Amino acid sequence: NPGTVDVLHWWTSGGEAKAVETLKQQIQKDGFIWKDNAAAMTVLKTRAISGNPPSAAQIKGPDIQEWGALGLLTELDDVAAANKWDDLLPRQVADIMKYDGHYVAVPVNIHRVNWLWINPQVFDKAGAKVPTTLDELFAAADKLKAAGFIPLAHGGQPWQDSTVFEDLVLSILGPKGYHAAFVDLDEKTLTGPQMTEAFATLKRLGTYMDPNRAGRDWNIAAAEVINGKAGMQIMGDWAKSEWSAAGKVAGKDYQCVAFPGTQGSFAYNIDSLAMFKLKDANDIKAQNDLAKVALEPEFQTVFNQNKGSLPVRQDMDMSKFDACTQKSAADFKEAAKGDGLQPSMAHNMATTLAVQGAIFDVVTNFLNDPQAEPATAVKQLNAAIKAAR
Repeated sequence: NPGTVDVLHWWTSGGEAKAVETLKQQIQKDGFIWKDNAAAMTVLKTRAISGNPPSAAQIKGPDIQEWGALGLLTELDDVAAANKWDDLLPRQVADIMKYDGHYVAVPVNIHRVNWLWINPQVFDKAGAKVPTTLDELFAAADKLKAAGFIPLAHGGQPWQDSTVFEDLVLSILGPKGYHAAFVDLDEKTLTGPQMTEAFATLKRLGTYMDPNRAGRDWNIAAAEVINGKAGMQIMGDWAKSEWSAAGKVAGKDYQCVAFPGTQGSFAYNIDSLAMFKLKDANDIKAQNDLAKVALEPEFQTVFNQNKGSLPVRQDMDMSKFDACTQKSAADFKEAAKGDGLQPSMAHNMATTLAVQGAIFDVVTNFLNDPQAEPATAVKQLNAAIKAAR
């Protein structure tokens, strides 16, 4: 009986279908059966713990280490050697894929989180300049306001709040303090005056957001920019897909600039499929075939074209990709070369879930409260983090 590929993942859009289909096609030509699925992580766990895991699952960042440590993941040495993954993947990406020095997951895309989306026609009408610094970001918001535009499109969800916060941390503290703060959980960075400046800046910036925004999805904030009611939105590169879907084109209709002050840094969000230890010979053959094909050109191309992220392979033709994706790629290369390449904490690359929730709680509770003291906020940040660990 032939080997089966059971993948648990959340890629449910039509756009994502075209990529998932090439993956399916090939597995099938290679002699294997394909199965598919779309809280669920609890049920995944009990299945694994009782010896019925799926072949693979969308599991990312530090979470991967937990599943490794429990001994639930398989080691992909053979396929990683056959297909030369250490040569293919940037070192910092490869390391996140490994538990105790062995590949246990396959990376699938690299998002950029630290972008600012601008509507050039709206800026033009307001007489605002596209910002390169936080000072200039505020001058830009003043102009949008004076001209009757929502300066900043923002949604009211804690993950969005912290995507703004972390941008501001990356801007003010730089990539190394960002790293000490959010990867290392370094007390004296978290309570330092520089983090105090990030919170006060967050509060100011809050005053250029729409005050009735509680509970609003990111794309609704994206629509505000796309429809000419706001000038900007602070959001990852997943936002490109609303611009495309509404028929808009880079440069002509919108502009992706690095978040002001963070030029040189790349805050990354890398999605990945974790490969489970299995019991069946033929299912293991299919599992290897999946891990290989997922890292091959065809899938890495299609998947990331129809998603707005970068491919994880170093050897790919970036000409085959869109304008912001080519900028993103040069920016990744620049960052990787030095200190700039940093894991997003809003997007689950920097810390454990519980620690991330602590930061969210602090950040959101602060943004919501216009009396909040930034000196008090840095103390809670640190205290709350220590208590989630």
